[PDB]
This record gives sequence, C-alpha cells and structure tokens, in this order.
Amino acid sequence: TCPFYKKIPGTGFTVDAFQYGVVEGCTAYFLTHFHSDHYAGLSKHFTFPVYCSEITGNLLKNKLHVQEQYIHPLPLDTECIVNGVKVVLLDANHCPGAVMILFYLPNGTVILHTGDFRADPSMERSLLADQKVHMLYLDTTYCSPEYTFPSQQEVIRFAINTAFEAVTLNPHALVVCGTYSIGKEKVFLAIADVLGSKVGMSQEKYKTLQCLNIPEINSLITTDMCSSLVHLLPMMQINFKGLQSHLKKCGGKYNQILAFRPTGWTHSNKFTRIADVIPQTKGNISIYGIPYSEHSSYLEMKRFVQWLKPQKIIPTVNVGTWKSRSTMEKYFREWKLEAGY
Ligand code: NI
Repeated sequence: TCPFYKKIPGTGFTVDAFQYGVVEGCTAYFLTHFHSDHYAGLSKHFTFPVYCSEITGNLLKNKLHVQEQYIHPLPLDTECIVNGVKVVLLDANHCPGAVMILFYLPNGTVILHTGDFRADPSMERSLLADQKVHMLYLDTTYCSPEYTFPSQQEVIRFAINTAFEAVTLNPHALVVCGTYSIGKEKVFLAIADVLGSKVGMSQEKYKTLQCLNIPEINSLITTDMCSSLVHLLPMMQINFKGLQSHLKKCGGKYNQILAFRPTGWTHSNKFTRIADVIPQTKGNISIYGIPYSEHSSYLEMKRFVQWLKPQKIIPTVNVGTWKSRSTMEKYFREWKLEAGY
C-alpha cells in the first residue's frame, strides 16, 4: 500500500509509486528520475500513463522495455496540462534526466515535489521565482548539520589533478572508476578528457550512457576496453581483490591501478579537507574515496527552504524512524523562526 507522502492531494497523481500494484484513484504516475528505489516495480508489462523527462523516458523504453504508448515525456521549464491539471518539470541538479515537479491544483494550492535534488542558488531564478508554494515534498537525505561536503567543481579538480599526476609519472598506470547507477558521469568524463582517452566499459553500461543526451558522447566512450586507459567497473568490484583480478585481464599492458569510488558523505568528511584526502594502498593498487554528492548538503537545503518559505514541509527521505522525523521537524522550526515566515 502506497504511503501518503507519495500521493498528491486533489489530483489523480502519484510520484515514484510503482511498487504498490494498481494504486486506487491514480490516473497518471509521475517518475522523477531513473534510480532503482524510485522506479521499483516498472517493467514491459506496465499499462498506465507514465509522465517524466525525455531522458528518463529513453531509459524506461531501452533498459526496462516499457512500451512506447505508455511513455509521456515532457519538456522542461514549460507549462503543460496533464489530465486537466497544470504542471511544470524543473531540473533537479541530481542525475541525468532528474526533475522536480510543480503542481498547480484546481483549488489554488501550489505544490513542489523535489524528487531527489542538490539545491542550488540558480533555482532561485527558475520558474519558482514567480509564485508562492503552499506544500514542499522535500529530499531530506542529508538533513543534519554534520553533513558537509565540497562543491562538485572542487571534487572534480581533485580527481583530474590526481589522475594526471599519476599517469604522467607512470604511463603504464590504468585508472578505474566505480559505478552502480546513472549519475556522477562528470567523474570519469573529466578524468578521461585530461588523459586524452575514451572511457571503456561493458556493453550494458554503454547502452545506458547512450540514453542520456550527453553532447558528443560518441567521441567520449567506447566498448573497446584495450584502446582506453580509463575503465568503468561495477562499484562492488572496487576493492583490492577485484582490482587485482581486473589487472590480470589487461594482458600486461598495465602495471599499476589508481581507482576512484565516488560515494556520498562518509564520516571522514567530519575531519578531512578534500585537499588532504589520501588513498588506501596495497602494492601497485591505490583506492580513493571521493565525496561527490548529488544530494543537497545541510547548508544548501536550509538556504533553499528559507528562500522558498513553504507553508508546510513533507519529508520524503529518513521517514522510517521517530528519531529521524523529530530531528527533521526541529530543524524546519529553527529555519522558519530564524527567517521569519
Ligand atoms: Ni536518486
């Protein structure tokens, strides 16, 4: 049974609610982005209208085989009528194709559903500038002040400089980057660009990347692993055992691996600066954990909400414990008292 925080009152609509069977009263299922916790339940046998971005719709058709007649892609930044209700899709600054949804209810209420997002000051000059929001369904993944991390640009500067130094010292070093979902593609694209290489990967991952509308992608990626000195591997293989095994497979072309695991936050964030990050090393294998987030930090979240001034907040993450729920409600009240709304 579908939880209340996935339902949009006064409509026939749900958000990210595909794992509950046929939801009573739902005439249109929205999907914010192609991450498995959110698409869970979709397949080629789904027969209700799915509303989403163009990029999400490419992934639903090619990767999950949803039939075309049920996929309804909408352009971004554009007023659209769906089943008699005005909606707008906005870029969420999450993974490729990820959106926030603005719903203009028939009674005058305006609702923003952030899906998963990384708040940014640029959102203060989107179509959100133009009117009031009564209800905010908020991605609260990192809603506590201990969650700090650097900008995505500082993290990519660290990765490029680290990889370029290592491979210039040793032209026989291989770079490996972990992946288990879409998102974070700048990590491996930026490193391959500094090295003058295409990124090598499995056929299944190449297929996924070909759905993402990235400009000039054919110039940047390949399935020919041997021609490439940046390889992508499943995240589970980014450990000393998995990397040793991979180095065997390259037929003595390489004699060193430098590997990256983009995680979200880890508690080494509460003590270490990005500049001071060091790898774990064993022999000719080194592994860096780099804090590349596609979710808001605490401070970015707080800035967004204090600017938007919603009348009510409904968290969509960390909702399963009473301690989490009470913590989040306390910070919402602080923010509202400090700003005066
Ligand atoms: Ni996500």
